[PDB]
Amino acid sequence: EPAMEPETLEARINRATNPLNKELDWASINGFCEQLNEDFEGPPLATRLLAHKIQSPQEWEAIQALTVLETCMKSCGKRFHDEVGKFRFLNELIKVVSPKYLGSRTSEKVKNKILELLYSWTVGLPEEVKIAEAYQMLKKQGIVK
Amino acid sequence: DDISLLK
Repeated sequence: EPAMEPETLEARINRATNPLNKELDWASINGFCEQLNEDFEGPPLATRLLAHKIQSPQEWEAIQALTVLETCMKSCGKRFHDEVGKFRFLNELIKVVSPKYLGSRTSEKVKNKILELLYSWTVGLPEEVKIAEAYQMLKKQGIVK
Repeated sequence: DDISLLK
């Protein structure tokens, strides 16, 4: 239903990560990050949707979703940074890179992208201590070189 | 709120 309303985060992310896209749809990607900051429940819904798309068996779907995540985090909004900086969301990324879960069934391209993003946040947003906690654990388990 | 880290 919400996917039938072009302005909803659901409809936006379905376009921004559509497996049929021949190339990155920056219009939909930036539109998603923008719509994200319109409502108080926007950020929480965004991470919920992103987490699912990122765990998709269809690589191109997961890759575009990671591009959306990377792009929105690059925006200077505190609310979204804080939502991604919660284990509620970080655990979903851990499941993708961890061999104990989806790691053994996820491409190297996707897993590497997640690790690169996590690292960039540990450097650029040091105040999101939970992100650093998650990253350090991954390096302790041998996930991160 | 939030949950615990997944080990």
